[PDB]
Amino acid sequence: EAYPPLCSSDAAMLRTAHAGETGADEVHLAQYLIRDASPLRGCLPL
Amino acid sequence: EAYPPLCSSDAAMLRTAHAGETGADEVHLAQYLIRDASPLRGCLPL
Amino acid sequence: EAYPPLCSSDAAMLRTAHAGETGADEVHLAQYLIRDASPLRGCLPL
Repeated sequence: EAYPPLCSSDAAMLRTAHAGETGADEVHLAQYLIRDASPLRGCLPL
Repeated sequence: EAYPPLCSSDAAMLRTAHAGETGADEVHLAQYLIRDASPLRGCLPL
Repeated sequence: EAYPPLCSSDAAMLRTAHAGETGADEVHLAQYLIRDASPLRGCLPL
């Protein structure tokens, strides 16, 4: 058994363009990204 | 260990006229700033 | 008697689970879109 993990090249593609607290982002125009299937997701919040 | 606060590279991007916070994420492109990871975020009523 | 299907050429707006707000549009912009009349929608954990 295996699951697709989360692959990222920079924090920009996951933190979008805003000004405030922490958040989440997905693929906008070029940087494809999918939700992480690993159970270790809530640990160490951003 | 030390607690690094948030730096203000520019005096015009820290207006925070929209009740301090507007969005729910960070910058995307040109902004020289360091995220304040210290839990002591309360330093005088701004 | 049958039921209308649910498919679209642009699957990038449905494959990703936003887990929140979504586009409340009754018709697509240019791609084909048929409303699903199935009693159960969004089966299996996306």
